[PDB]
Order: sequence, then C-alpha cells, then structure tokens
Amino acid sequence: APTATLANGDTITGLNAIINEAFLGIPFAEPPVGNLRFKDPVPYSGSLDGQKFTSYGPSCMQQNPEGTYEENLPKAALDLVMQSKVFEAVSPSSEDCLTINVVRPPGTKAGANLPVMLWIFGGGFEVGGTSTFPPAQMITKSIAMGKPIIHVSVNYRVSSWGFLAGDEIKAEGSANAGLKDQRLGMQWVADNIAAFGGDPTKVTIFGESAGSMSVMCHILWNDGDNTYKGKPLFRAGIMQSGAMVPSDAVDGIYGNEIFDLLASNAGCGSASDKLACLRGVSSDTLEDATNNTPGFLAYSSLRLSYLPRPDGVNITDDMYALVREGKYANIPVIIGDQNDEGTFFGTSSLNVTTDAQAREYFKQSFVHASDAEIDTLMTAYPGDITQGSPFDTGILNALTPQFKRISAVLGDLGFTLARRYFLNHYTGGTKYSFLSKQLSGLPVLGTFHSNDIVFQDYLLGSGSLIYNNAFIAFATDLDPNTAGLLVKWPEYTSSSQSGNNLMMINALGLYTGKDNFRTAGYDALFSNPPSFFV
Ligand SMILES: *[C@@H]1O[C@H](CO)[C@@H](O[C@@H]2O[C@H](CO)[C@@H](O)[C@H](O)[C@H]2NC(C)=O)[C@H](O)[C@H]1NC(C)=O
Ligand SMILES: *[P@@](=O)(CCCCCC)O[C@H]1C[C@@H](C)CC[C@@H]1C(C)C
Ligand SMILES: *[C@@H]1O[C@H](CO)[C@@H](O)[C@H](O)[C@H]1NC(C)=O
Ligand SMILES: [Ca+2]
Ligand SMILES: [Ca+2]
Repeated sequence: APTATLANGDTITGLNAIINEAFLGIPFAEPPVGNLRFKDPVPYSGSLDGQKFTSYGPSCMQQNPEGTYEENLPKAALDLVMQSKVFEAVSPSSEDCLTINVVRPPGTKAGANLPVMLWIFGGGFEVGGTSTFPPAQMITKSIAMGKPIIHVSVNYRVSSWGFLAGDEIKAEGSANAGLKDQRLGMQWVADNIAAFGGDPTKVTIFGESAGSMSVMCHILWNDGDNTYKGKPLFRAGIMQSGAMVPSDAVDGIYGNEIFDLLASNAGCGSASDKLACLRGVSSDTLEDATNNTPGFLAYSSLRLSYLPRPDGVNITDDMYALVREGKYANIPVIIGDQNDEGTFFGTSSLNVTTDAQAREYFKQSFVHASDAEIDTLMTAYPGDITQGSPFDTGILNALTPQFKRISAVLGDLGFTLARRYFLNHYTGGTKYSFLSKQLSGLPVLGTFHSNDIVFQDYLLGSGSLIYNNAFIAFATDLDPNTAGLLVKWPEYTSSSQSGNNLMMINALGLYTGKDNFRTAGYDALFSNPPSFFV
C-alpha cells in the first residue's frame, strides 16, 4: 500500500504497520563483495521500480565480541551461539548488507517536508544492525507531540569488513570504509527523502556509543565541510555516549599489527600483497580470521581492533586537534552520557586485582603513555573503592579491588570527560548536554552504557522525556526546550561557567546540575590527549 517514487523514477512499495508506514531494506550501494571488499561504497546502480520493501535486510558480517587469538569459554560459547542455525535465522548477516530503512507517521505523503532523524547504530565498530533499534516509540511520541518526524536508519560495514587499517589500506585510499557507507546513505537521503515526505534540509544525525562517535566523525569529516551538491548534509547532531575517537593514524602501529594478525589468520601471511590475498578468501575464512583478533569485550577492551582512524584525507588529523583547530561543521548539538559508562568494559579485566597489575594493564593499553602520565592517571583515579564506578556506591560493587577504578578510567577517557573536552573547545553552534543517573542503585553496572536505548526504543521512563521528547523538539526546532518539559534545559557554554549547565535525569524525573566532577582525571587524561590514543 505505502508507495514512493524515487529520484530516478522508480516507484517502490512499503509496508503499512498501522501505527507507521515503513520501507525496509532499500539497497543504497552496490554489494561490497569480492574485489569491492574493504573499498569505498559504490552508489547503487539498478532499478527498484516495482519492488516491495517490507523487511529489514541482513546486517553486515558480525565479529564475536569475545573474539581473540586466545582460546576461552566466553569466546567458545558466543561462537557456538553466533554460528547456530537459529541465530543465523533470527539475525541474518551478510557482506551484501548496505541497505537503508525509511519509517514514517501513517498518512505521510510526498511534500510533507517533515524533519528527518537519521539513526547510526552503535556496536563497538564490530557488531550491530539497524533492525534492533525499533523507531516506533520515537515516531508515535512525535505525532502525539504534534511534531511528527521521519526516522531513517543506515546499515554500514563493521569490524574488519568496515574498518581495516594499516599501510596497505592507507596507500590504497580505503580507510574507514564503514564511515563512508554511512556518508553515502546520507547522500541518498538528500537525493530521495522528499519522495517519502521528509525535508532534506531538516536532517538531524544521531547515534549511541559507536554511532555517537560516528556522528562526531561526521562533524569532523572533510575538515568540517558537510555539503553535498552545495547544501549541508545535516543541520544538527545528537550524540548519546561518545565524542571524538582517541585513535592513532590508519598506518599507525596498532592499525598495522592488527592488519598483519588478520592476514596470518586468513592464510595470507606469505602473500606479497596481503590486501589482494584478503579479497580472495571466502567469507567463512575471513569471518574466522576476524574472530581470532580481539573483540570489544575481550581483555583488550577499549584498545579496539577496528575503529575510525585519522587518514590524512577525509579525517585529516588527530580528532582532538581538529576540534581544537576549529575544523568541524558549525551546527547546534546535544551530547550526553550515562553516569557509569565504563562498568561494561571493566568486566573485561577482572583478573587485574592489584595496583601493580592495574599499572601494567594501563601500560599495555596506552602504548604512548609515559610512566609519569601513568602515575598521574593512577593518582587521579585512586584504588579507593569508594571513588570508582558505579559512582557514589561506597564500598559496594567490589568485584575486585580494581573494577571500580578501571571502570572509572575507561568510561571517562572514552566518553564522559571526552565529551567535556569537546564542549570546551567547540564553538560551531549552541550546545546542550545531559548526564543520566536514572538507574542509580543498579548493582554492578549502575546507570550503564546502553540503558538509554531501552528508554528510547523499548520501555518508557523518566529518561524517555529526553531520549524521545527532547530529541524530537531539537530535530524539529533546533531547541529541546520547545518540548514543553517542566525543567528548562540550559545552554552549555563552558565547564567553568557559573550555574547549572547540565540537564540531569533520575528515576523520578529531570533536574539540572554542573559539569565540574572529576577535574583531576580530566587533566590527567586530556592535558596531552595523544598520550592515551589506541
Ligand atoms: C589477564 O588475562 C589476559 C588474557 O589472557 C592475560 O593476557 C594474556 O596473557 C597470555 C599469556 O601470557 C598472552 O599470550 C596474551 O598475549 C595476553 N593477552 C592479551 C590480550 O594481552 C593477562 O596477562 C592476565 N592478567 C593478569 C593480571 O593476570
Ligand atoms: P558502543 O557501540 C562501544 C564504543 C567503544 C569505542 C572505543 C574507542 O557500545 C555499546 C553499544 C550498545 C548499542 C550495546 C552495548 C555496547 C557496550 C557498552 C557493551
Ligand atoms: C575524501 O576526500 C577526498 C579529497 O578531499 C574527496 O574528494 C572525497 O570525495 C572524500 N570522501 C568522502 C566520502 O567524502
Ligand atoms: Ca605489515
Ligand atoms: Ca572552522
């Protein structure tokens, strides 16, 4: 029933889900298979005329989050699960996965010109798909608010398939393939969304975790030039847990070690041209070799095997330097965090129980950090269990004498304080920041990383006021205050500003606070950002 005529004259049919109309699985690029592997996406050249788009297509190949060159139970078990016919059935994945999904309010028509919210999923740049982030909660609330929006989601390559680095990839001009996938989808939205009733000039990009860092990367792309055919690709961005990526260049030391490890694993350790050898191995072999490099939940943790890295061409430099140097798109932004962002990552090093061990783990993790810096870091984040994350839980959650400490460091460097650094240097437009404490008291994890996904897509809670309502008003009017919330969200100018600069959330509701916590950790970490790059 639902129909749309694209920018090339093709008329496609979607699905009527009663509460919304959706067009799922629209191919936006030519399948990145064979010799197209690891390469930039090629625009989809073909005809969709007469086709129905009523189901999500498969996700891109996934990597075992517990993957590693080592052997163990978590790895073995997840592999058992991931290769199961039942898993392969409920959650299909493939190298041919570059599709886009359009979901809208019922009765929407071409010319409606509704604001567009483009979702970029998070999955540690190693797993993930669009199908697991239902847009219905957001769409329904938008209608109820009288501020209807259209939800767009894009599949992008993850893990080795989307983020392979090293000397060969650099020389070839193929770095950050997964981000390029996201970029093409944006371009597809500019060219076709009007046919669906969206306004290509009212696009707000948003993601969580890896998707959020992806949003920051888009703000930094091509030194801030976000135009396509003369017009900006998006008027705003919402970053849920994640800002700049703390990483070395594509041809840096870890980018290359990982490339070589994967090559040995696929049986290309002897190839004169390892990259050409990698294009020739079957999907099985490649999936296997990849599952034998660390996953984001493995001991390596934050020191990820695959993630966005500066390439000197599309992301021209260290991401912290670009932000300092003003090389970003000038747009209004919302960027927030959950109180306890690092408790998940802290679960990866529960065999680290003494301070001597904590010092070596950090040393292993941050190869560019001097002993002085490691020592400053370990003073800024003391062993005192009352000081760590879950924050403000006293002597509880002492899985080990280092869990709370390690959880505090990782969540701050990767998200929470990284956000403050951005906020303190960004002048491209109005800023709004939030800190959630909605799940205070939840054992072991606290107000954990990802909980916002629940309250944005699955259940309603005090947080939904922000994750849905406030986010909908911002995409529509560029001011979250138009949502008519009882607590006015203050503009964030600086972390040193007087007065509350943070919207906050607790189980009962909203309130405002200050972004002045853990200042010693901020300076321990960000006085010279490159000391803690991976
Ligand atoms: C905690 O566990 C990790 C993971 O096994 C240990 O690190 C591995 O140790 C083996 C044996 O020495 C090495 O071959 C691997 O290279 C290490 N893995 C990684 C990912 O680095 C680590 O030594 C243990 N830590 C403590 C404090 O016991
Ligand atoms: P994000 O996608 C992790 C990004 C790590 C960046 C380091 C440079 O992680 C969460 C994604 C979410 C959708 C589910 C759970 C994930 C972890 C917090 C476990
Ligand atoms: C990457 O950079 C080059 C050089 O500026 C540019 O021509 C190319 O179009 C960029 N890629 C993307 C996806 O924007
Ligand atoms: Ca090499
Ligand atoms: Ca500038």
